[PDB]
Amino acid sequence: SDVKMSLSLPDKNEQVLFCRLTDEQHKVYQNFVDSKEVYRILNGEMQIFSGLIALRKICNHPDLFSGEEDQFGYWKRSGKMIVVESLLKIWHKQGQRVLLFSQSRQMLDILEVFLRAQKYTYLKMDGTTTIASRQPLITRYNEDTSIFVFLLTTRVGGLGVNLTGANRVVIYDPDWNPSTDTQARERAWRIGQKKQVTVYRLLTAGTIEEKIYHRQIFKQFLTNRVLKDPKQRRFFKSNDLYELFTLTSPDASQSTETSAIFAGTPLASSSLLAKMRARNHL
Amino acid sequence: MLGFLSARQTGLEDPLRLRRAESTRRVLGLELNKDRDVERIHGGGINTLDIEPVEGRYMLSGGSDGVIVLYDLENSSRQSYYTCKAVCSIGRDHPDVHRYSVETVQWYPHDTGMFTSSSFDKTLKVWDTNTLQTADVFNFEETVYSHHMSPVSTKHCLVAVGTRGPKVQLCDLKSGSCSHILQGHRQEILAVSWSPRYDYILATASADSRVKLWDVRRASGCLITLDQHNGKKSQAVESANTAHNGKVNGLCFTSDGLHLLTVGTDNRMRLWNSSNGENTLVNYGKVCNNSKKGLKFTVSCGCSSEFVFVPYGSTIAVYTVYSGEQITMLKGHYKTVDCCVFQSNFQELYSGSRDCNILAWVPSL
Repeated sequence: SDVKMSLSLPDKNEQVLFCRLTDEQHKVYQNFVDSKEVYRILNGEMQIFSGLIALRKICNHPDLFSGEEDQFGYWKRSGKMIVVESLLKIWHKQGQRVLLFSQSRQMLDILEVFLRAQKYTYLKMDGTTTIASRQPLITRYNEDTSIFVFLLTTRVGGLGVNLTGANRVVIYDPDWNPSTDTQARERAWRIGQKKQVTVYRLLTAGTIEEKIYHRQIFKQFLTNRVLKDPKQRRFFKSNDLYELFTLTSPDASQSTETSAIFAGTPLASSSLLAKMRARNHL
Repeated sequence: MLGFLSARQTGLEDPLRLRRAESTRRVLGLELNKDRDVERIHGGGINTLDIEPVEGRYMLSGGSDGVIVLYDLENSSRQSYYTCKAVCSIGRDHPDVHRYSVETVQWYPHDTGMFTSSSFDKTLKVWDTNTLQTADVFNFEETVYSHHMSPVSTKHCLVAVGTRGPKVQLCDLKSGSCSHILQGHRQEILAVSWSPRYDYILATASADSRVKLWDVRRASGCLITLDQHNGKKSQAVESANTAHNGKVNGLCFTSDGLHLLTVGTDNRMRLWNSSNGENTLVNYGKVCNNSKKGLKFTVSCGCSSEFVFVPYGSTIAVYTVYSGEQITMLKGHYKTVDCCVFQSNFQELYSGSRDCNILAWVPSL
């Protein structure tokens, strides 16, 4: 903000798409949130962490949790993959270049198989690639235009690997850390970025992913309150933010939970005493 | 005295000569003035006294009964006999009065409008003298033995607080941060004293027989650990480098801040080079203290030779700092003397004691 006038910065826009669950995916999610496993989680007899991983897998794609046109990872069975279909098609018709981010490497491979089912040229870099060959791939993506979509997880590579030739970026699934998603969006939009970059975060409304995004915003708010300004308008509820084993998918009659929450948008011993009493009345 | 007056009048001697010599003579002639009294207000023993640094008119006093008394030390009556009346008092009915013994009380340096006081109720309260109300309270996890504000720092307004914890708490009265801790002691810190010379030098004495000098700016521990022997008994520093052979319950920088006086429950007082912590090997004889808490003792200021007034049982032992020669013992109390404070303007002493009295010692003639 203060140093902006010294260096240039292209404008950045960002949207949070709320992707409805497919009916089979919705049934699987509801069966899991009604199955005895989440009941044992609520009893504390089992680790809640496995249930979290399971629901994140469900919202990514049922084939992860469950395990022609019926092969592994068919994109028609998860709504987020429907939106990725639409966005990838439109962006390819626009001639832009895409970064495809996802925290899960298994769903990253599912997305690869999906891209192969389509005719999009692409390049993948993840943790399985050798580090000594990471720099070439990035360069080959950045120098030409004959590669369309580059596949990442949010946490691979050195911090801020130079992916500049990309124009659009989609974060397939939110993470618990706000910083990894902020780094994901920052990686495309760095110094020396030629064109306006936009980030699309893919969420499933009423699911675990919406609560992951809510936690991400809450942590970001905490960091901002500590680091830039304490006075801050309060957004959240203690019980709603922490309870994250329910399913209330919107029917479009009522607005989504995020929009409902974001509905509005030497000292002379007298200065010393004045400051002490000021701080104490608060 | 007539030779001194003539030498001042004729310019043979600097007037500094007459000031320092006559002040020294008055201190040597210091004696219990029954021609002056301090109004008895404490129901318990006085643990601490503090005369304000500017104008030296008002004095604070904190008792074991948890009350604070604010006295006027000026003879506002026209008689030669007067009682130092109690101007104000945090009594048993004040809503902010300390629940337990007030162990230390200190005027805010640079101005008389604020003073801070610490107690065994695990609080350091900051009081506005004018309203006589607390402006801030610093709660600590364990009982406070001593607090001290730097008499010299125009920049920082930290209060060094020594409690039973092994850590020294630094509380910033400028916007409130009581998180900073100086770690390196192993037992209760019984005394803390900022150097009058350096804004950021703090000497802390603890029941682990060690005195450490810290540079509170520094992030790497104590500058120096006082050593009785200076290297004759040298060991990898894990248990050696003790300032005393018992608990060190009292600290006092000399007037210029170039030396440090520490008194410990080994019945010794030692004088240390405050720059390199080297023992000066001043003898002082045997200085009887068996105090289980901090022992507040003072030095003289603005005399030809510096003096130290140390509580010696029920008496106040007066010694020459740089030679160790015991000048005298001021004997007027009935129980152990806990604190003495020096009025440098007139070479007067005030001593509190467990007999719930504050005795003024004035120079005779």
